[PDB]
Amino acid sequence: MAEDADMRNELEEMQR
Amino acid sequence: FEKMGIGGLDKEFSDIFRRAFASRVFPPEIVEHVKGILLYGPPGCGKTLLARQIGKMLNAREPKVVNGPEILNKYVGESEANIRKLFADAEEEQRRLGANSGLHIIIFDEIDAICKTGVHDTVVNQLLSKIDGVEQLNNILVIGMTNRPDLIDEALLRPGRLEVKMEIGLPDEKGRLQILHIHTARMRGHQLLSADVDIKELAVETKNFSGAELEGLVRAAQSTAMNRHIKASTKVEVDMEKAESLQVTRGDFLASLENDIKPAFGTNQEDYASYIMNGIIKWGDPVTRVLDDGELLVQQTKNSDRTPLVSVLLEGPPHSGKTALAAKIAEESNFPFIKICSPDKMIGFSETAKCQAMKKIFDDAYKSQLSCVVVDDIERLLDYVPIGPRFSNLVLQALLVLLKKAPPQGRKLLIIGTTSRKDVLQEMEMLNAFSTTIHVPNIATGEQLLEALELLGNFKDKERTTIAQQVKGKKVWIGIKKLLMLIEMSLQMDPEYRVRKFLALLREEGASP
Amino acid sequence: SIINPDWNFEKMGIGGLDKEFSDIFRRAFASRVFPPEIVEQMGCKHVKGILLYGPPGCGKTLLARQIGKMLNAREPKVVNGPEILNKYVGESEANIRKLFADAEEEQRRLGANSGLHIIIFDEIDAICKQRGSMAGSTGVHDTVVNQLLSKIDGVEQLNNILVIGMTNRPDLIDEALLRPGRLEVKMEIGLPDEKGRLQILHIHTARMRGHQLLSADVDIKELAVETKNFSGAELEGLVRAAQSTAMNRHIKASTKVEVDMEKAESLQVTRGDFLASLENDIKPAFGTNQEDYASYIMNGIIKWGDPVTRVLDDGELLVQQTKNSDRTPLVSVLLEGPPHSGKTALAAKIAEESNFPFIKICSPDKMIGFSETAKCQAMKKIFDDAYKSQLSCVVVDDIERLLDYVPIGPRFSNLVLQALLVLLKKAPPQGRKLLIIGTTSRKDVLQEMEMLNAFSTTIHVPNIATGEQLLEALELLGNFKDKERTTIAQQVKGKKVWIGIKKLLMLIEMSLQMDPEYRVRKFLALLREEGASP
Ligand SMILES: Nc1ncnc2c1ncn2[C@@H]1O[C@H](COP(=O)(O)OP(=O)(O)OP(=O)(O)O)[C@@H](O)[C@H]1O
Ligand SMILES: Nc1ncnc2c1ncn2[C@@H]1O[C@H](COP(=O)(O)OP(=O)(O)OP(=O)(O)O)[C@@H](O)[C@H]1O
Ligand SMILES: Nc1ncnc2c1ncn2[C@@H]1O[C@H](COP(=O)(O)OP(=O)(O)OP(=O)(O)O)[C@@H](O)[C@H]1O
Ligand SMILES: Nc1ncnc2c1ncn2[C@@H]1O[C@H](COP(=O)(O)OP(=O)(O)OP(=O)(O)O)[C@@H](O)[C@H]1O
Repeated sequence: MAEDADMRNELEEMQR
Repeated sequence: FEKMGIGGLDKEFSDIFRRAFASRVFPPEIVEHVKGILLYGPPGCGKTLLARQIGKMLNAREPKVVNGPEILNKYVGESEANIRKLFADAEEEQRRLGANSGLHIIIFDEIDAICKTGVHDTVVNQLLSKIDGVEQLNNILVIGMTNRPDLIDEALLRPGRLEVKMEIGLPDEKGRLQILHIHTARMRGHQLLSADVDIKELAVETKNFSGAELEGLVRAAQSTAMNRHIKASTKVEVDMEKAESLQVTRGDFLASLENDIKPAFGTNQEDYASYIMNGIIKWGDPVTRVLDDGELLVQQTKNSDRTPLVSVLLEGPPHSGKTALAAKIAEESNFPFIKICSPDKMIGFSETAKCQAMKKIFDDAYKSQLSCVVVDDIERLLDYVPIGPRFSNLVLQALLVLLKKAPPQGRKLLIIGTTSRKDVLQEMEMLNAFSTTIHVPNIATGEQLLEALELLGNFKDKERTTIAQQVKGKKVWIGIKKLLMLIEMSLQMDPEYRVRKFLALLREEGASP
Repeated sequence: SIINPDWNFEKMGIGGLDKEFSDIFRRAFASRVFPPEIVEQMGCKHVKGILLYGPPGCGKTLLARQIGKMLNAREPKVVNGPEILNKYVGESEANIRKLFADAEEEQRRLGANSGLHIIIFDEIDAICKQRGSMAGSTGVHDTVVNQLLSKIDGVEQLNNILVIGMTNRPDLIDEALLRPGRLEVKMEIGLPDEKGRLQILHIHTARMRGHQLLSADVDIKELAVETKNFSGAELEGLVRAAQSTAMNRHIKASTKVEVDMEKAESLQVTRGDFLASLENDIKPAFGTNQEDYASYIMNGIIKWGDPVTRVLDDGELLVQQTKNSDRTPLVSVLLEGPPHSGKTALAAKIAEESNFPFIKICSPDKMIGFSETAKCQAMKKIFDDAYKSQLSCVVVDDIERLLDYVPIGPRFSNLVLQALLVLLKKAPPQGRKLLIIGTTSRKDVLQEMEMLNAFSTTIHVPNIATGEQLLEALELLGNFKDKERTTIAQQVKGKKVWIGIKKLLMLIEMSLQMDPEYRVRKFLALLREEGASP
């Protein structure tokens, strides 16, 4: 088998 | 329990009243509680009605309801602080009035949204601690509803937090009848419903429906009736003169059922009837002989103790009607399980797919008590070509093995195979596997042909006389399927040319065995 | 009333949607028009949602905005795509709730006799997708869906709102939203027909007619006949292109833009502009289902002898039989003859002359480099499409090239052969009729494979045999003068010939390259050299 490729990410912000 | 307006869930409410409020209604001295409920099911089954009526029936304070994920906030410590504001009154009453405290009901709608990363895990932990923590409460009830029960956190379902788990399902015919009665009582009371409408037919027809869909169907019927007194194109109108007299006929319900609402579930397709289209017409003795042999084989299979498995092969030339007679025998067998294996359902498959399909059919057959299976077009199943020749050996070996494997103890199986090439099968050494054989012949003489034409009734007397003059004094060799094809080809031309064309085609097809 | 008292269907400007709008009005607006007393007596609830969907450029947004215009109510609220998403946690749901806050306040204040509120969602699939089946990276989308579901129909009851939504891919929407009480009326918009095309064109030509800026040679009926598979947007673009072409005559450029003035007061749009734009500017996005018959028939058909007519007659007869028969819902026929005889063109002509709703041709020209499984899949797809229609016709040409036959060994693909046999044997669903026409050039090979008996009938397509037929063909083509024809006749008329028409055209073209004094001799030499045959 072939190992799953690399992937991007999304990000979320938080206030204080 | 129909007063609340929900039908088909009386038994669920009986279970509710047993498992929830028995301790609260039972005399306190002998007692000297449950604080979690989770309702799940497909959409539109009345969970919200259940929650609302549960809140109303008990003599307690007004329930508090949170609509979805309102708790989440952008700032730190607010999401968890929002949860602690819900239990303040409960804590106050527990600390002040002790045991003699009123019941508190909390309703969570779409609870899967907030139970299932800093915010969500903290919210779940705060809820878990508040429901079951160091301080123990005995006057709080929390209700949640879900449509996707498999997305809820496991830790929330343990005993002591969420105890009463309930499923709402699609109502059966009596529940549907109750729902239709509930939604049609208002119309019936005021005599706005026509006398031709029968609720029982509607209940029988509306299969796989839910309550919301039934109410929508009723609404569609009302709209169909109402539009009769509405005018458009130039301006919107109410009529009034005829609108005052509005009756809901059966045609409105039928039309609403055709298009406006749909069950939204799958359908089943049947193919067996396709294997006999023109029926069986007796044009001679051989058909009766074949049917008698089939009956003998069926009876032998039924009443045999040490021969539970029996096999047969049907022989004949092409266009002779072999599959039709096999299907007729199978139908007359009157066995609980009957199936037909055909290559029409397997186009473009490889050997492995065909083997798996055949094995699945036989596996299904093995489960019953007495079964019958028919396989037709063997040469097409193990695709064969005279050049080389070439064929699939895997399917041949699978058939050879399956032809002599007995079913589990005490069960019966019958197998009927059809083919038009017997020498090939004899060469493959498979003709021995079968127990017996039967032969399906063609039409041999002209008297049988005339009888067949009489049964079909395509020609009148004048042309039949000439046909008898021509054919009666000679031997013929023709099938029935090809005969029908020839008749249909001949019928196309004008009435003058029909007989000559028909006999020309017959002379073209003439041959001898 | 709930309807603006100044209203009419004509001023809306919707061409081809007559049944759909009537159904929408019937199923969504009957309750609010009738007197309240009878509605209360019936005790029914009002609809709260509509779902429009269809292919691009068919009129969903136009319909929605016209509906918004038709009602007397507060100005509708529009959500332009995914303009609700935010990066701070918990702020999308606040945006969602801000939409319903006003309606909730008004309902709470006034009870059951309050006004109506309309909210329009465009590209709804962007925000509403299945909660379970989505990128499991952030939980914003699922919370948005849950908030919307709770707000539309929650524990608290809101009954003075109507929500409209339009999309291009209905399937992706989560099922829990498409149930009665949230969105039950689900309409479909599709490509119009000839009557709808005429209505749309008349709608878009009215102002030009009113001010006398349209020529009298323009015939809208012929235009509607020609524009097959066009949609509303394309029908408007055609008019725009024609107007631009008409306008461009008065502007002179390539150094400075001058727009005349004297002749700019006598402008008109003729039919030449429409004819030019139909062929140079606008092409239908939907691929023409009509077969490109011009490719298969490239030089027409000429009656060089009797057999042609006979062949056509046979085909006609067969068509009749498959149209007026119930005992035999399936018919087959095979056309066979020597190479270069014109079997494909005759088969295409026979298929075209019929008026069946569905007609397709399966050729190996598209399956180049394909495996033996791709060919089976393609044939299965074509036959599956054929099964749908009530009356279907299919043409399978170049059967020997579809099986990869080579006489050395020989070699061929067996899977395709078996699939073809099974397809030929079976019948369509109940109450439907199918016709199949096959073409081949090697009949003995098919006989060896034992498939010649699967067909029902055969038709023979011979080639030129006598010199009279050759002279007739030359006369029909008209490539040689009378003087050359006399010389050619003086030799050919004596004996017989054996040549196909396609080869005849090739020979004529090769011959015409010589100088005028040599062309006849070249033609005769070629005919004598290559003509050695029965
Ligand atoms: N079993 C039922 N008996 C009577 N009415 C029903 C029933 N099921 C649904 N209805 C009708 O449907 C509406 C009630 O839907 P309700 O909000 O209770 O469903 P639900 O299961 O909570 O929905 P969802 O999971 O989609 O939020 C009312 O119109 C009620 O008349
Ligand atoms: N006595 C009969 N026996 C069999 N079929 C009959 C009879 N009378 C009418 N028929 C009709 O004739 C047709 C028989 O064709 P069928 O498909 O059974 O032939 P087949 O021999 O299996 O075909 P093939 O060898 O071409 O695959 C069916 O329409 C059947 O209804
Ligand atoms: N049936 C029609 N009658 C009249 N004009 C039409 C019709 N359909 C389309 N048009 C014209 O085409 C223009 C573009 O169509 P419209 O904006 O309604 O398409 P849409 O279906 O909402 O688009 P899409 O699916 O591509 O997002 C409309 O503004 C109108 O000018
Ligand atoms: N009377 C005619 N009948 C048939 N084709 C004709 C006739 N007159 C001209 N033609 C042209 O001759 C050609 C014959 O068609 P086509 O080239 O497909 O023949 P074919 O015999 O199927 O070819 P092939 O030998 O390459 O398999 C087409 O261009 C057709 O337009």
